[PDB]
Amino acid sequence: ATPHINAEMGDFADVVLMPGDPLRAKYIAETFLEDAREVNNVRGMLGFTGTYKGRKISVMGHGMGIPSCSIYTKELITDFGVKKIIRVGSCGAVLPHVKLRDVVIGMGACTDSKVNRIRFKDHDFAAIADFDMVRNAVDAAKALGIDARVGNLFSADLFYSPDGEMFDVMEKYGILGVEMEAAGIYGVAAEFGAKALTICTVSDHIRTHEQTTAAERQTTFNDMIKIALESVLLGDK
Amino acid sequence: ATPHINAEMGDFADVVLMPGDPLRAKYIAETFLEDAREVNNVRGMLGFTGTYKGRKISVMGHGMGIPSCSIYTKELITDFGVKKIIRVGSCGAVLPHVKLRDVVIGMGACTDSKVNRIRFKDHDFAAIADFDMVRNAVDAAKALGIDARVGNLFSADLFYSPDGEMFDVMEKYGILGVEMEAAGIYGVAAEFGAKALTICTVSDRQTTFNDMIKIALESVLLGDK
Amino acid sequence: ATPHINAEMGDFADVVLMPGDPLRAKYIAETFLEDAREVNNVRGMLGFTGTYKGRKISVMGHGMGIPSCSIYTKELITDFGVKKIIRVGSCGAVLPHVKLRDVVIGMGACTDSKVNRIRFKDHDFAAIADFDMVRNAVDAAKALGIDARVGNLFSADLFYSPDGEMFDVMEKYGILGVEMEAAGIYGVAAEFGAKALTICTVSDHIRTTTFNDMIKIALESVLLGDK
Amino acid sequence: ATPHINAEMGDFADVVLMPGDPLRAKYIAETFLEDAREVNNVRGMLGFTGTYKGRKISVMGHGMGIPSCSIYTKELITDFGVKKIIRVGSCGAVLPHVKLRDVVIGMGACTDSKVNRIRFKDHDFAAIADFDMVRNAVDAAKALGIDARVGNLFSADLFYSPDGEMFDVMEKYGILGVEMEAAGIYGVAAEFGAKALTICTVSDHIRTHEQTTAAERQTTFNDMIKIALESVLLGDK
Amino acid sequence: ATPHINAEMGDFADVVLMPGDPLRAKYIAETFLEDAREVNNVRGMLGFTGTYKGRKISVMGHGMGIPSCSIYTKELITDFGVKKIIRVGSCGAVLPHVKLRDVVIGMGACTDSKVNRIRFKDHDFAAIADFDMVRNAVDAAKALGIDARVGNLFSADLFYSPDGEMFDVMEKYGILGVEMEAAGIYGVAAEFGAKALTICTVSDHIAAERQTTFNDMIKIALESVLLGDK
Amino acid sequence: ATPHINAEMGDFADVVLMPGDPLRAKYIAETFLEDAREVNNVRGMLGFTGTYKGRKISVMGHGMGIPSCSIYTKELITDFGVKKIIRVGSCGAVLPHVKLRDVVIGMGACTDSKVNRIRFKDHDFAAIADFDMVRNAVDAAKALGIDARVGNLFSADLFYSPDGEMFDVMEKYGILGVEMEAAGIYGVAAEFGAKALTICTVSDHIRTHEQTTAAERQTTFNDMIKIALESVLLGDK
Repeated sequence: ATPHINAEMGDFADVVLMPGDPLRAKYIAETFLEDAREVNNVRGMLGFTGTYKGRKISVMGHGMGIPSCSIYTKELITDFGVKKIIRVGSCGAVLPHVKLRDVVIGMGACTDSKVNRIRFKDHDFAAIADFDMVRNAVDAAKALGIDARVGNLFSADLFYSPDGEMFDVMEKYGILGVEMEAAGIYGVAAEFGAKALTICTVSDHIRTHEQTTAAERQTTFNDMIKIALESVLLGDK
Repeated sequence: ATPHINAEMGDFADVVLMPGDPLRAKYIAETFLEDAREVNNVRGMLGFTGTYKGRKISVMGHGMGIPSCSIYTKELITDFGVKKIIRVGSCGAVLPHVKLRDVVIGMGACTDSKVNRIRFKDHDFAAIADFDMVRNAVDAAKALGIDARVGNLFSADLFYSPDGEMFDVMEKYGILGVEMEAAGIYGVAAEFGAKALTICTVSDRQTTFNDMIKIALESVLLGDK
Repeated sequence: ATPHINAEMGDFADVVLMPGDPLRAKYIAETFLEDAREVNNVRGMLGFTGTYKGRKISVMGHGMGIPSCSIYTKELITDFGVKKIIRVGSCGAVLPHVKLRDVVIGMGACTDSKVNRIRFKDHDFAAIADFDMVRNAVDAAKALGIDARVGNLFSADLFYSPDGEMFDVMEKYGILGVEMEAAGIYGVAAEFGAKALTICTVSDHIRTTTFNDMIKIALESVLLGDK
Repeated sequence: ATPHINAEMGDFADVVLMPGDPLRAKYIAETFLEDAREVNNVRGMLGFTGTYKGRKISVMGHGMGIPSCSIYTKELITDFGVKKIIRVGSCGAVLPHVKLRDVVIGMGACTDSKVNRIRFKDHDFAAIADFDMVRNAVDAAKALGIDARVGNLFSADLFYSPDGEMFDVMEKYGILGVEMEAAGIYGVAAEFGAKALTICTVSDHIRTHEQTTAAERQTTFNDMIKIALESVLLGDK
Repeated sequence: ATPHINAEMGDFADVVLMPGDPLRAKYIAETFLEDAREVNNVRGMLGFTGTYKGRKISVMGHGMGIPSCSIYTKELITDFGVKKIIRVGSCGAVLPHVKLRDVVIGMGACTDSKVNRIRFKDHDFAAIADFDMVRNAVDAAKALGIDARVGNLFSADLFYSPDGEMFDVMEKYGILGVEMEAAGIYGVAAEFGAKALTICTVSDHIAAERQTTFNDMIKIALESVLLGDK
Repeated sequence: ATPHINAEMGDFADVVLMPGDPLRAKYIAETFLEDAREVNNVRGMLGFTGTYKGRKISVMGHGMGIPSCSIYTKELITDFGVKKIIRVGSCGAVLPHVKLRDVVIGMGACTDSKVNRIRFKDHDFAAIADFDMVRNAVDAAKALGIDARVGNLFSADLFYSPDGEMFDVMEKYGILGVEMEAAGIYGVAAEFGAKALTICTVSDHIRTHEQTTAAERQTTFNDMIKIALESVLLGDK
C-alpha cells in the first residue's frame, strides 16, 4: 500500500482512468467494467478494477487540483506498476465555438501553478501528453463517430480566480478547456517516467455562462469514457 | 447550491470544521455532534450539520491541497454565510523539539504555492489566521490540559517533493509543521473577508485526534462569548 | 562591538524597543526609563539602556527600511544576547475604518522586499510575530483602554512607491498598516532564533491615543511576558 | 515587403520549411525542389520557393534563437499568408540512447526564454505544435522507413550555458533534443493563429561529446527534410 | 573552429566590429578596411579581417537577437582571443528629442530577456559596457564632429511585442534606444572577461542619409579603437 | 521641508555628496567645506552646506540600504532642486585582483532588491550612473594620481546574507564592490530625472584577507572625497 491508497500491486490495471470525482469513478466502474471490484476507499477516494472487452482496466478518482492528483498519480506509478493514466475530467470553455458537452483532448496543458517551475529550475516546462495516447484517443473518437478537438488545456489552481482577465488571454491563445489537473499529471508522468493523457468534457462555458448540474458532471459525460476505453484497446495493438 | 456543494443557505452553521478526509468529517459528526445530518455529498466530499453543546456546528472535508480547499472554503463563505473556518488536520514535523502527537496552531502559513502571489501582485502576502481564533484555540487547549505550539506551518503543493530542498530550510526558519492547505485557506479568508484557523496534530493517537477536535469545538464556544 | 554597534555584551537588556528614528529612541529613554545610559552612537543610531518599573530595558533606533533594521536586529540577537525585539513606529492606513492614532499590532507582515524570498528559496515565507508577544501587547493595550487592531502590516521598500494601485490590493486583503520594517525584522528573528513584534500607531491615511500610549503598551507588554 | 523580408504576397507558399541556417535552406531548395527561385535575401536570410512533387513549397532560414525566428515567422504569417511553418533544425541530445542523426519531433517545447511568460501573464504557456502536423510527420516517417521519436524539445536562449546542471534536469524529464527555437515559434503560431511543427536532427551529444561538422549540419540532414516534405503532402489530403 | 565559426586562432583581430546584418559586415570590410579577407561564412554569417589605418580589425555579423549574438561573441572571445567587441547596429527611439539618425552609445542595456537572470541567480545584473570603450567612442565622435548620447538601451526579445505599454515605461526611464542585443553582449563580456560596447543609430521612432549615418557610426567605432590603443 | 528633511529650497547646493553615515557627512563638512552650516538633522541624518573652491556644495548622510537612501535622494531631487548626487561610501570586494583601499566607481549597479523590477514592469532595468559624472570622477582621480576602477557594483539588501554562494556569482561576472545603495540611488535618479554616481573605497574583502590601518583608511576616505569634490568642478566646466 501507499499513504493514500490501501491496495497492493496487482490490484490496479497498468492503465487507470481517473476523473476528479470518486463518485464518477464509481459510476464508470458500474457502467463500463465487468466484474468490477473496489480496490481503494482511503479518504473516500474510490478506485475500482474490472475488465472492458476482456482488457483489465482500472478507474479511480484523483480529487480536485494539481496537488491532489499529483499524490495519486505518483503513488500509482511508483507502487502499482501503472504505465498509463487517462484523466477523464470536466472543464470550462472560453472559445466561442466550443460548446457544452464537447470533448476536448489536452495535447498540452498550460498552468498558473508553480509545481513545474519547482521541478524544472524555474523555467517553462511544456506539460504535454504522450503522443501515441493522444492519437489513440483521436482514432477511437473517429471510430465512435464522436467529435473531439485536440490542443491546449489550462490547469488553474484557483477555480475562483481574482484575475478574470486571464480568461481573455486563454482565449487569445486558443485554450480549449480550463480545468485543474492536466499540467500536474503531465509533470508527474514526466518525473516518474510514465505516460499520461487528459480528456475533458466541457461542463460549463465561461463566456455564455451555461452550465451542467453536479449530477450531470457525476454520471452523464460518457462520450469521453468510451473514447478513453477504446483508445486503450487501440494502444494494445 | 454550487457546483461543488449540493446544499442551500441555512444548511451549514456559520462555523465549519474541516478535516481533509471527508470520512474524518463523518467520524467527527457521528462522534461529537448531536442530531448530525449529512448536508453535502457532491464528489463524495461529505458535509454535516448538528449541534455541539447546543451550538449549531458543521463539519465537512476539504480534500487535499490548496486548490481543493480553496474551492470549498470560498463557496462556504460566499454562498452559505460561513463566518469562520477551522481546518483540523495532520502535519509532518520538521523541528527536533516538535514531538509526535503535539498540537500545532498555524498563526501563519508559508507556502510554495503561487495562489497568494496571483492575489497580491507577485509580492509576499503573509497568510495568517484570525488572531481571536488563535487565542480561542490556545485557551481551549489550556483548559483541556494541552500546551499547543503556535507558529508557522508550511503548506506544500507537492506531497512528493522532487528534491526535498525545502525541508532543511523549513527547519532553519522555525516552521512547526508541514501540511497542504493552511496558506490557501488563509488567502481565501482574506480575499472574501472571513476568519480562518488551521490546527494540526503531528503525525510524523485517536486520543490526540479527539483532543484536537475538542480544542476546535471548545474554541468556537469561547469565541461566541 | 559589532560592525554597527559599539557596545559590549551586557550593555543591552534582553529586550529592545526600536523606533526608526534614533532621536525618538533618545526621547523614549529620557521619558520612560530610569537611570538611562547611552550604549551606542555609531552612525548616530542612538541606543540606550535603563529600567522601567525595575525591569532592565533597552531602546535604540533601527533606521529606515528592511536592510537597515535587518543589520541592527541581527547584531543585537547574535552578539548582544537580545531575546525580544519590539519595533514601535508609525504606519499609514489604507482601510477606511482604520482611524488616525489607532494602534496596530503586526501579527504578520506582508512585503514587496525580496529578502524573505532569498532566505526561503523563492517561496512564500509568512513573516510573523511571536504569538505570546502579540498577546502580551493586546492585553497591555486593553488594560490601558485601547482596542488594538491585530493583523497584517505591509512592509514597503519604497516610501515613494511607483505603484499606487498596490495600495488598493492591500486594502482588499485587509492590510492594517503600511510601514517599512516589520517583515524584515520578522525574517531576522526566524533566521536567528529570536522573537519579535511590531506595534504601530496610525499617523495618516494613504490615498483618497498617543505615541506615549504606544510606548507604554510595548513596555507593559514586556512586563506581562516576564510573568 | 516587411521589415525583414523583401518579397510580396504570393512569393511564398502557404507552407514554409525553416532551418535556422539560410545555407541549409539554399541546399534544400537546390536539392529537393524543382524550379526553385530565391524570394528573399534581406540580411542574407535566404528564402526560396519551388515545388515538391508538384506542390508549391517554400524554404527559408530563420536565424539562431527565439528572437530571430519570432521575427520571420510572424512576418510570414501576418503578411505573406503562410498557414503552416515546419522548422527543420538541429539539436543536442542529452538522453543515453538518442544518437547522432536521429530525427526527433517536438510535440512540445520547454524553454528558459521569457517570451511566453510575457505573452501569458507570467504563467506557464505549454508551447505545443499542431497535432495534425505532428501526426502527418509521424505518418510520413513511417512510410519512409525512418525512425522518429515524438516528445519534448528544450529551446534554450544560451547555447553556451552557465548552468550546466540544467542538462541533468532536461535528461530527468525526458527532453529529446536541445535547440533554440521551437518554443518561440509555437508561441508565435498561437499568438497569430497559424500552425507549426519543429522537426530536428541530433547534431551532437551533450554527454558523449560526439558532434557533427558545420558542413554536415548544413547539407546532410536529409531524413528530416524528406519527412517534412512528405508530411505536407499528407496534410493536403 | 567552432560549430558556428569556420576559422582558426589568428584569423580574427583582437577587436571585432559587429552589425546584425552580415551584408553590412561585408559593406564595412569593403568600404573602410584594407586588404580585407573573409574569415567566416558558416550560416552565411560573414566575417572579415583587414586593417584600418595600419591597425588589424575584424568585422562580422551577429544576427538578430540576444541568443544569436551571444553565440558569436562567446566563441570570438574564448576561441579566437578577441578582447573587444563593438556592436554597430540600429535602434528604435521612444524619447521626444531623440531623432532619426541620432547616435546613441549604450553605457547600459535594459532587457526583458531572462539570460542575465539565469546567469545571476534571478537577481538584477546591470548589463554595462566597458568604461574606456564608452569614453573612446565619445571622444572619437567629438573629433568627428558627430553628436552622441550616452545612456541606457533596451534589448528586446520580441521585435513584435504584445506589450505596447512597455515603451511608455522605457520613455519614463530615459531609454535612448530599443534594439535586440546589447544586454546579451554585455552579459557575455562579463561572463568571459572581455570588453564590449554597443553603438546604434536611430532608424525608427516608435537612403543616402542612412548611408552617411551608418558610415558615421562605423567611423566612430573604428576611430575609438585607435584611441583605445593609445 | 519634506517629511525626512527639515530644510528649505536653497539650503542645499545643486550637488550633494552622500555617505551612509551621517557622522561622516559631518566629518566631510568640517574637513573639506568652507563656512559649513548644518541644514538638516531630522532623524539624526545630518546634512551640511558650504563651499569648496568657492563652489556651493552639500553633504548629507543617506542611511543604510536601498529604502533609506531612496527616501533622501528622492526628496532632495523633487523639493530641493538637487541635480546631482554623489554617494561616497565603502564597499566589499569579491575579486582577488581588487585590493583593499582601491577606489571603485560604479558605472552600473547590480542588485538583489526588487525596487527596480517594481519600477520597470518586472524586466531588467540597468541601474546606471550619469556618464559625464563617471568621466569627471575618473579624470579627477587621474589628476590626483589615483587609478580608479570603473565597473559594476552590487547593491545588497542583506549585509548578513544567508546566500554565501551569491558572492561566487558576483565574482564570476566581475562585480568590483559590494555595497547597499547604488542601484537604488540610480533607480531614483532615473525615475525623478536627476544624475547620480556612486564612488566607493574597498574596505573589506570576501575572498582575500589583507587588513589595513585606520590611518590608511582615513587617507583613502579623504582621497575619495577629494575625487568627488574635484569631479564636481570638472563638471561645472
